[PDB]
Amino acid sequence: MNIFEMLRIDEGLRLKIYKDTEGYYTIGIGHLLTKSPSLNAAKSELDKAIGRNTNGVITKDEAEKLFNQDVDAAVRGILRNAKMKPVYDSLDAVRRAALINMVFQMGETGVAGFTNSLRMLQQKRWDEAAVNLAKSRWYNQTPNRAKRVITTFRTGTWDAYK
Ligand SMILES: [Cl-]
Ligand SMILES: [Cl-]
Repeated sequence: MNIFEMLRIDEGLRLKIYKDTEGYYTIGIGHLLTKSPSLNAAKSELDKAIGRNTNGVITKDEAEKLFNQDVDAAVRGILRNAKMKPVYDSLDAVRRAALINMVFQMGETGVAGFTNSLRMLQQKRWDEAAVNLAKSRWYNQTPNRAKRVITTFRTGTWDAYK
């Protein structure tokens, strides 16, 4: 297991535009196109992301290509974030992937406000962090996925995904 398989499991793969759990237009492996309620807007952002007139449908290769860029982007966002980098650098490899998953889902922003959980993680106080992470909108809206990520931080293993 790795970050890619892990996220492909959390996000799924869809080749036509769809709405995510928050009602936003998305495509591929969790690639958010826009927060706008406009489908046209969405179709426009997609064609710009892909570089062709897609008509709201992409191929598998294209989806995987967006996915790689998004993963790369998430990592780099972490490395550039002063609040997050030190946490990330402090973690083992399995736990790093859990932090990337959260950023990929919620953005640097979103995560960068789990201040308290982040300190706990940096301290390697796993059970405590796991409890603090659950006190969130994130957990309450997507509990199953949140639990998988939270178990990963708690244990440092991939058991939740096997
Ligand atoms: Cl893009
Ligand atoms: Cl979920």
